[PDB]
Amino acid sequence: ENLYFQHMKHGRVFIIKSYSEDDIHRSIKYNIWCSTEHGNKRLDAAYRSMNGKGPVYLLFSVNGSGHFCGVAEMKSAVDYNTCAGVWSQDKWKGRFDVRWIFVKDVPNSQLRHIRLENNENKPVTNSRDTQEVPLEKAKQVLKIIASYK
Repeated sequence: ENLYFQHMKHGRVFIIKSYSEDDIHRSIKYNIWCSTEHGNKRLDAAYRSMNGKGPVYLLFSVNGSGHFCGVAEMKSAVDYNTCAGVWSQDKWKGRFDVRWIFVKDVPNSQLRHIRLENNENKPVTNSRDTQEVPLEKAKQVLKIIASYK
């Protein structure tokens, strides 16, 4: 048995949807990310209120790819005044640190049965960028990602 993810009552988990394979590569290389203005605010608020008592996990997926491409932990608050033009969208304003945990493709078929009660019971695979995942469903997603081969 694998009971690791069942025993943890803190932590928050968000879906990250990227249009750009380049941005994913840059994020893995440099352990940084940036979302939209409203996405950055949502993640910043979550990281800050955690105050280090548990992780903020990011579940990454490229729009249209049909799979998740990995998992990272948020590792800093959002710095909103950084060098412009480092990403796909040249307007994107800001940067936060991440630490990539798992880099592997996980097909949407492995995950489409998990549904989000905070997003109209839609499959977790049909989420938009910075959709939060309820912790009890996030445990199920993380276990599937960690045991897929």
